[PDB]
Amino acid sequence: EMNPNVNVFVPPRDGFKSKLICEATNFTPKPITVSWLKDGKLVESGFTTDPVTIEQTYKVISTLTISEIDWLNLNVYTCRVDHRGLTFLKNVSSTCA
Amino acid sequence: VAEMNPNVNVFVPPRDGFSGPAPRKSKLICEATNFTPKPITVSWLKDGKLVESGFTTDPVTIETPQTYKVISTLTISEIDWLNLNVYTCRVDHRGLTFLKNVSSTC
Amino acid sequence: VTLKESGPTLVKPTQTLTLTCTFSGFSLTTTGEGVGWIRQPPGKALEFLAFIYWNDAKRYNPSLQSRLTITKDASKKQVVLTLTNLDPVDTATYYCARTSGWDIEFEYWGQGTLVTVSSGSASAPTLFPLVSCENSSPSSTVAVGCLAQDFLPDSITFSWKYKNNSDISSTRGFPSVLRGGKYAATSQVLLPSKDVMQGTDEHVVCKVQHPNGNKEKDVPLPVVI
Amino acid sequence: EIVLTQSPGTLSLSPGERATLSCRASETVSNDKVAWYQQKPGQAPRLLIYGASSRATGIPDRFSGSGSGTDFTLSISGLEPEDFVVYYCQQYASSPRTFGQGTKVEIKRTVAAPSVFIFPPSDEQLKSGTASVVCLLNNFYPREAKVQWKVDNALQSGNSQESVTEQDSKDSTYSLSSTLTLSKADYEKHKVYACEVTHQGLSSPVTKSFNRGEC
Ligand SMILES: *[C@@H]1O[C@H](CO)[C@@H](O[C@@H]2O[C@H](CO)[C@@H](O)[C@H](O)[C@H]2NC(C)=O)[C@H](O)[C@H]1NC(C)=O
Repeated sequence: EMNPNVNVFVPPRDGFKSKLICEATNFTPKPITVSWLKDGKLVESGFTTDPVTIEQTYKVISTLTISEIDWLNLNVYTCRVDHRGLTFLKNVSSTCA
Repeated sequence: VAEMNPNVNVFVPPRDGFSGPAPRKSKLICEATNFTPKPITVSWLKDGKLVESGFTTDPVTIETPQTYKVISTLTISEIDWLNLNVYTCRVDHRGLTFLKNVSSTC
Repeated sequence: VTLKESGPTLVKPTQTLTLTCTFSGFSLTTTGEGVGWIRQPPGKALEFLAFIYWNDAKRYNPSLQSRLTITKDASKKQVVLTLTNLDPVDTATYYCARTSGWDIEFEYWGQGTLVTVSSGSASAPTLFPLVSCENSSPSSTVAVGCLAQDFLPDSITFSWKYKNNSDISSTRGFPSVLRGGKYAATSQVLLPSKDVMQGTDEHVVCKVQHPNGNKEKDVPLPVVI
Repeated sequence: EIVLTQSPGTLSLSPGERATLSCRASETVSNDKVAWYQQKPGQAPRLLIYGASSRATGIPDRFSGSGSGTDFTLSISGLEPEDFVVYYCQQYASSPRTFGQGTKVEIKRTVAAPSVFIFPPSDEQLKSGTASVVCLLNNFYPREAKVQWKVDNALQSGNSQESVTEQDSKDSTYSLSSTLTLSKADYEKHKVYACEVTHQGLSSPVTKSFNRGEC
């Protein structure tokens, strides 16, 4: 039982809509739930979860559809990972801001 | 059934995307979507130098013309990123080469 | 002891068919010795036509009586066979053999010759491209063929080459079938999937060596990768 | 008129084993004047035993004949790969003589699933007014197989010739080709063409079909 690593990717500073990828790696067991947040509000649509693949370790990725205007307006996006009763939250923002 | 130029997108970590024991490391994601036919070649370039290690390319999977997607991951070092190094994703499709340049400069 | 046959390779229906059985090394003087004709249609068994003994003694089949004639010429040492009322269903290869006594029947056989009875003419073969429409099942390898049609007589050899004039070992040869007065045959070739997802060659050439023309059409590969 | 019937038509034996060929006559043969012949495809038939009991020159002693009257059996010891050919029994006491149907012996092998491929007619061939749809079966065993054509849920009949190849020298398998012939006008009146293949080694029938205009 190892805590999953949470990493959130951001679009390039010099331009690219785009997608947000949250990756959980080196986690056990295989079942895991990944969700997305927008400014502390639950997201009901616009996100998909790819099937878990084998890298024993497993890898799971998620895709969230975002717009260029909303992302660059300093909106807060958080990837929520639930594993073995533990919740992990990662916050990202614009680097050039 | 159709011929479409692949779209090249590069994902980079944020300012707080580095963790672990020093030196910290991260990953780069280059994904091509809505391309046809299925075969496609993905390569990684670092300041004009070909990268021959530290990269893993996922098998091509299916996402009306048939569509496919490919995901590639390259491990990078924090020190190299801080030196304003430019990473280029090389995509080869039906003899056509598409290059995308990304950097930490604002 | 050996025998050799000879005759026309193409005869029209309702005509006169003549064949000659050439033998050398013995004479039809001793008793028991005789010559007989045996034919075999493709896919069927042997059929007995007639047999002739010495002293100008000949025997005929009641099923084909009053339709065949047996004549011998000791000067040329070859039996002459005449066939009338030719029918397409009677097409077969005719063989002659020598009987060395009363118990040893048909001890030595010759080589025979194919006598095709078709109302059509010996036209050049026609090739047609064949592209596989298989989907949702790549399987082990892909299949591509070549449809040689409208050829007569049936004598075709198949060879497969790549765009760069390479060598392919197919060995897949289907026998010809009589359909509408003409022989039709199909030929295919198996190629590895890895080679398809590699060289830019998107087609291969189909080659047939028939004595009516040296045409060679190319079949385009579907390409999967 | 002496009718000779041989059964079974096709038998599967293994190298080194014993093979018994049966020859049935419609009536008694005087003096037991029955002979056996060996024929290989492509080459010419060769005599093996005359009079059902005396071998000929250049014939191995492993071939033995027995029986008399209306029952004759051919026994061969030490079966060889080159001996997998068609054999005919013939009697020369009739005058005129008659020949039997003949029996074919094949090498016994395991059941292998066949591969089914269908090639739609080419555009150039359609311009000639004739459309040819093929159904290819490769690497299957035994030779017995059923190939049925089904177009628009209507089963076709009386329009398939069917061509089958010989046993492979190195693979010991069989292959056959089925060709579908129909008028050009009738071809444009049908959308989906499919051939059904049934095999002993397949739990369920496998059907392949294509859509007009997509190939
Ligand atoms: C003609 O081109 C083909 C390409 O489809 C060549 O086939 C390749 O070369 C090797 C060596 O001959 C073959 O064994 C393989 O089938 C192909 N290579 C790979 C990696 O798949 C073929 O060799 C060429 N012909 C000649 C004479 O060079």
